[PDB]
Amino acid sequence: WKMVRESVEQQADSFKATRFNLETEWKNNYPRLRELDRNELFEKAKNEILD
Amino acid sequence: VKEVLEDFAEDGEKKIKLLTGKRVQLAEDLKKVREIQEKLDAFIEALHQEK
Amino acid sequence: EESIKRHKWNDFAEDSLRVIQHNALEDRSISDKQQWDAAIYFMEEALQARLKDTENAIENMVGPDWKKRWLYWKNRTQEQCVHNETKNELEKMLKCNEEHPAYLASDEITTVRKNLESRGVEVDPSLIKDTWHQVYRRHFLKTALNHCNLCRRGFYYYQRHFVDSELECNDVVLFWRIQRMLAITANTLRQQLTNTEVRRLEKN
Amino acid sequence: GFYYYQRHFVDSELECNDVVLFWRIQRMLAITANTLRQQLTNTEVRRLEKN
Amino acid sequence: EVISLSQVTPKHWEEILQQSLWERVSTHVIENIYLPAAQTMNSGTFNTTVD
Amino acid sequence: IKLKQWTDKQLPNKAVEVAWETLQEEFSRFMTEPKGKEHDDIFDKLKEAVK
Amino acid sequence: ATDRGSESDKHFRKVSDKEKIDQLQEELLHTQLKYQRILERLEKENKELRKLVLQKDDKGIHHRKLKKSLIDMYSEVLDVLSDYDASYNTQDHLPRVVVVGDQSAGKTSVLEMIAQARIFPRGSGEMMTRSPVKVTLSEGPHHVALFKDSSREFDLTKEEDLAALRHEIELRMRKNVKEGCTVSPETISLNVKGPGLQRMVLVDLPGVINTVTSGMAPDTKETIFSISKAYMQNPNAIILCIQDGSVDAERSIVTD
Repeated sequence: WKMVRESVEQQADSFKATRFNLETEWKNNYPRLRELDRNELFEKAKNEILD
Repeated sequence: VKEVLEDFAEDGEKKIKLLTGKRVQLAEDLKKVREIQEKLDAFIEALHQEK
Repeated sequence: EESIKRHKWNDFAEDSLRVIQHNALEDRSISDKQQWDAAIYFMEEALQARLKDTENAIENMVGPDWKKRWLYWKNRTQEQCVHNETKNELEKMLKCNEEHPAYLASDEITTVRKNLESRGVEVDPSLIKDTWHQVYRRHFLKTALNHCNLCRRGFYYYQRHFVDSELECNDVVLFWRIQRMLAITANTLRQQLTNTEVRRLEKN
Repeated sequence: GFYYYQRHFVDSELECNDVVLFWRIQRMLAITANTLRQQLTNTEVRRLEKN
Repeated sequence: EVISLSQVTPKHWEEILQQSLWERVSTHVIENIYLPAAQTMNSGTFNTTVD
Repeated sequence: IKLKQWTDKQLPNKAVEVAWETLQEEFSRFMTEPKGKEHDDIFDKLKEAVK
Repeated sequence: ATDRGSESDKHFRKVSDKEKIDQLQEELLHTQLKYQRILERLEKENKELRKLVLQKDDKGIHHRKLKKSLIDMYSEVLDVLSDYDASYNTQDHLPRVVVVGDQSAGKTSVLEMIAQARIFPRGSGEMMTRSPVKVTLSEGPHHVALFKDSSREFDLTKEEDLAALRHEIELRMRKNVKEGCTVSPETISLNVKGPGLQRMVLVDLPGVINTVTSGMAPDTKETIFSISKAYMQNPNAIILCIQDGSVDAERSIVTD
C-alpha cells in the first residue's frame, strides 16, 4: 500500500493524460464521427445495400 | 441479399476481413480509458481523505 | 454437333490470360510519334463508335432539326420538345463550363425542373437524369475527340512544362494499351487453338 | 526535355536516368540531414544539457 | 553555452549534416553506380546497378 | 433453316446469359459508382463482399 | 374504371391487405405469441428496486466498516486497466502484488492463508496454478467471495461454497487454455472480503518448472515463464517469491 500511494497517484495523473492522449489521436482520426463500431458499420452497410 | 447480409451479421471476422479496424478498437479504448480515470479519481481522493 | 460436345477448352487459360493481358496493358509508355499516332487512332475509333451511338439515341430522343420540320414536315412530339428544352439547359451549362462532371446536385435537378417549368416545359427528375446521361456522354466523347485533334499536334507543352497548359494527352495511352492487349489476347488464344485445341478437335 | 526521358525511345533520344539518380540521392542526403538535425535539436541537445 | 547550442538555427545543423553526408558517398556514387550504370546499352540495367 | 435452328437450340440460351449478366453488372454499378462528390465509400468494401 | 387512379389505389389496397394476412405474417403472429411468454415473466420480478437498493447501499452508505474501502476501488481500477489493454504494458502501469513460486511449492496454500479461505486450487503433488488468478483482499465482517464475471457470492466459511468456488476457478483456468496445452496467461479476477484481510491485490501465477515432467506437456516450460514475466516485470509491483524449502534448493528455478 505504500507502493500504491506513491505510484497510483502519479499513474492516475498519467491516466488523465492517457485519456487526453487518446482524445488527441482519435479526434484527428475521426473528427466527424466519434466512437464508431464495426457492428454499427455493418448494420449501416446492410441498410444501404438493401436500399 | 438480406440472407447474405444476415450471414454478414453472424461473422465478426467477415466484418474485419480488411484490416482497417481502427474505428472499433479506438472507440472501445476511449470508453475504457474513461472508466479507468473515473475509478482512479475516486481512488486518489480516498488516498487524500481515507488512507 | 457431336465433335463439338466431345471438346472442352482448357480452363487454365483464364489464369494465363490474366498474366498475359496485364503485360500488354503494362506498357504505358508511348516513346515516339508512330505509337502516339497508333494510340490516337484506336482512341478515336473506340470513342467515335460510342459517340455515334449516343448521337443516334439523342436524335431519336430530342427529335428532328428545324430544317426537317419545315422541309420534310418532320414535326416534333411533345416529349421531343421537352427533351429538346432540357437538352438546351444542360448544354448551355456544359458550353459555359466544359469541365463539369457527370454528376449534378439533386438541387441542381430541381433547379433544372424549375427553369424548364418557368419557360413552360414539363420536366421531372427522371427525364433530366436520362437526358443528362446521354447529353453528358455525348459532350464527354466529343470533347475527347477534340482532345484527339489537339493531341495530334501536342508535344511542346511537355518539353517546356508550361504551367498554363490545359492539354494533357493521357487517354491515348489507355487506348494504345487496350489495342495491344486485344492483339495479345487474340494471339494467345489462337496459339492455344492451333497447337493444343485444334489437334484435340481432330482427334475427337 | 524530361519528357524526352519519359519517351525512352532510344539511346540517341535523351536517356536521362542520370538526372533522376542524382535527384534521388539529393532527396536521400537532404532528408538524412534534416532527420539528424531534428533528433539533435529535440532529443540530443536536451539530453546533452542534462549530462 | 549548451542552451545557446539549442539556439543554433536548424538550417545550420542541416547544412553541416548534409554537406558531410554528401562528402561520404559522392565518390562511391560515381565509382560504384554511375560509371558501370551509364555504360549500359539498356537503361534498365543502369537502374538495376543503381538499385 | 437458320432461324429455326437458332431458336430451338441457341436463342433461349444466349438471352438468359445476356439478362443475368446484365442484372449482375447493373447490380454491381449501383453499388459502386459514385454519384458525384457526395458519395460515401465507407461501406464499399461491404457492398463488394455482399455482391 | 379502367385507367383510373383511384381505382388503382383501391386495387393496391386490396392486394396489400392480402399480403398483410400472408402465411409469413400469420406464422410471425403464431411464433410471436409463444415468444411473448418465452424469455418472459422475468420482467414483473425485475421491476422491484430492492436489489438495486442493496447495490446502492454497497456503493454509498453500507452502514458497515467495509463501506467505501479504498482497496475495494483499487480492485476495480486494476480490472479496468486489464480491460483497456490485454497487452501487459498498460497493466504494468499500476501496482499489484505478483506471487510466483516453484511448481507444487504450496503457493496456493500460502495465498489461502493470506486470504484466510480455501479459495485456491489445492492438490497433492500436482500443478495447482496453471492460469494466473488475481484475488484482491479487503477488510469486512462478511467473509465472502465474488467473481468479476458473475452474480454468485460464495460464503467462505462453508465447504460447499468454497469447493464450488475452487472448482469454478479450475474450470475457468482450463477454459483460458487452448486445447492440447496446459498453461495460459489470462487472469481470473475474484474480489474477496473478510475480517482480518489486508489491503492486498495478489496475483497467483503458473508454477515454474526446472524441467517438464514427462506427463506434463512440454509447452508449459516456455509458456509458464513468459506468463510470469508478463506480470513479474511490472515496475510498480511487488514480487512475492514462494520457494520449496523441503527439497534440495539446487533444483529450484523460481529464484532465477
